[PDB]
Amino acid sequence: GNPLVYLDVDANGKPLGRVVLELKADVVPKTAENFRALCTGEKGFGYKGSTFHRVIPSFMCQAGDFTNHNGTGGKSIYGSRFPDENFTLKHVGPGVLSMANAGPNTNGSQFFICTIKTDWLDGKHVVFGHVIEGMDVVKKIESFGSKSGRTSKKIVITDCGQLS
Ligand SMILES: CSc1ccccc1[C@H]1CCCN1C(=O)CNC(=O)NCc1ccc(N)cc1
Repeated sequence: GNPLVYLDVDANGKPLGRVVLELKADVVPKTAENFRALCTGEKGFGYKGSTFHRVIPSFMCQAGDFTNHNGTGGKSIYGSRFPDENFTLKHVGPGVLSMANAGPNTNGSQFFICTIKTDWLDGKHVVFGHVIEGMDVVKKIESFGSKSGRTSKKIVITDCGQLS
């Protein structure tokens, strides 16, 4: 079946809790596999110890830049970038997990979790999963954001991996 992966999140060193995600490998196997491997760190690099660098309330929480820590970096398990796999899943509501990008066919490692229906991103960002458990943790992260994206606390993925 589809992989389940987790992110354990801290804010200013204080544990917020765990987010569990289903990766829709049945629909986007290449994109799901990239995220899964970056969660386990099995290639020698990954999300562990990286941060949520842009958080905008009533929009999304963005993370995954483990190279530059500012939204300019990250890489995939395939190379620096890989193509948009398909746009079959939509941004249907809160909890949707989607690839951040810098235009068509520039997927790397950066991702976001939506806190509302962001239907205007349909066809532009590849949706590849959703939150199974821990929307309360997501809502906490959201609360530390601002209109500009700057966080008022340092939000760290302290651990991550695969559950099944
Ligand atoms: C103000 S944030 C924003 C605004 C309009 C549309 C999209 C967004 C944010 C959250 C939804 C995801 N997103 C972006 O992807 C904005 N782009 C980037 O942050 N690009 C930086 C970047 C991303 C991926 C890669 N591989 C390299 C650089």
